[PDB]
Amino acid sequence: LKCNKLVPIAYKTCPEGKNLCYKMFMMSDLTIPVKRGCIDVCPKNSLLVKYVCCNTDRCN
Repeated sequence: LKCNKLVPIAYKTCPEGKNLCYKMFMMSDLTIPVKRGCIDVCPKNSLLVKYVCCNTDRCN
């Protein structure tokens, strides 16, 4: 399971223990993400940034 990194022009493999992909977006530039990587558990979303998980490749 590989996903894109901070910069969507290149992707790598999701770290050990984390087979899930996650992507966070700030309230401001909701059109352009703030965080993009992999995680293990799906994180709690806030009223500031929204978190999105994905089990697909090159998702985030």
